[PDB]
Amino acid sequence: QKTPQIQVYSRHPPENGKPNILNCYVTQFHPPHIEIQMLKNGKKIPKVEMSDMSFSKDWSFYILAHTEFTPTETDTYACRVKHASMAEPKTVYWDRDM
Amino acid sequence: GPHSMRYFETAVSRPGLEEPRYISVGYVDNKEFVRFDSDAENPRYEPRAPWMEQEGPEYWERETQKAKGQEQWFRVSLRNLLGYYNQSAGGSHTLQQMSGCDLGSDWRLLRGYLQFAYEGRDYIALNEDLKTWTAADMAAQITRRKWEQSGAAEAYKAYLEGECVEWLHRYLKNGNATLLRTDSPKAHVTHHPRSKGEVTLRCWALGFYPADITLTWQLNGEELTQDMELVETRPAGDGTFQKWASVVVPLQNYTCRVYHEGLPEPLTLRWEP
Amino acid sequence: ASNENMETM
Repeated sequence: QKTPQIQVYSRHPPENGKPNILNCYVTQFHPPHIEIQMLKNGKKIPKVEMSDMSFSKDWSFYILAHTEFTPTETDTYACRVKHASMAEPKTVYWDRDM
Repeated sequence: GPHSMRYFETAVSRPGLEEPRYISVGYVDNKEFVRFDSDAENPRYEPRAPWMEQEGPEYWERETQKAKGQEQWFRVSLRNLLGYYNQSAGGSHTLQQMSGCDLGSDWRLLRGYLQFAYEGRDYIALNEDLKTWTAADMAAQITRRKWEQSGAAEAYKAYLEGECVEWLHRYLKNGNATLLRTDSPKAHVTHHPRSKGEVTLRCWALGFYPADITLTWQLNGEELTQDMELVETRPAGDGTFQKWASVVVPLQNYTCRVYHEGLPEPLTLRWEP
Repeated sequence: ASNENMETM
């Protein structure tokens, strides 16, 4: 087992009111079985696209999850990951400056 | 090796079922060009690169027929690995395979690869000589012995030196301009206040291809190793990549250097108003 | 073109 690394970030530089893509890049995990959820204000986003199953030269898996979003000043975004390697899910918040 | 071809294959055992989930992904110079997935509505090898679309229905039928044999191979090998490791059917297990070839500067075989992993760890790999094996631990010795005793490596050697080199030559011809293709990064510097008498300056690199890049920081022309924080290269999801590097610095007089194979020359950047 | 494995593990 390898614990998943997560990066949460927009496809394009964010601008309040401009449609964009919010990404959740999950890497360095083994076994391939993973549960990825993207959240807005602590609520599950239903429309989340997953990239197909791929693995790196070190045998660990990676997957890009993304959703369409229009950033605002107040809305919060997060990505929550459930994996066998972790006792509890790991949540990463989107920071517009990262 | 300047050019390469690999097949990344995974079999995940499904508890309750006789059949595991099988996924095979082909790469040319680390760019995905074909894919098979037994979980599909119509399980078949499919083009994953535009330049592959020129291949006829006899090609896909043949490749799909191979994936069917691989599916059975991994199904049995998974069953046998339970014995070597004293595991039960009730759980899920992962068998992975990476194989293919590297071509030299002369386009001839540089070396062939054949590696196996069980549960995310090295299990057995074919040596560069293409006749001897490296077993990872004691359990892997049972397979190594069964493979030496059957002379299994010969059959792999032939694919690696023949078909592998042959098809790689074809795919490089058919794939022409997309292999050498590049995208220059679009660099910008953001300003964020950190504490008292300090600021964080972030240098972004966006919209670049391939993923290889180098971002650095300088103060009066001098390099900063440990005192600089960065993110790992991440896909934008549009085919391009992103990366950033930041320095926590006390309140211009700070430069950033962007290095990408797509640039006519390196890029040097600094804070705006 | 992919390869077909020989002897099982």
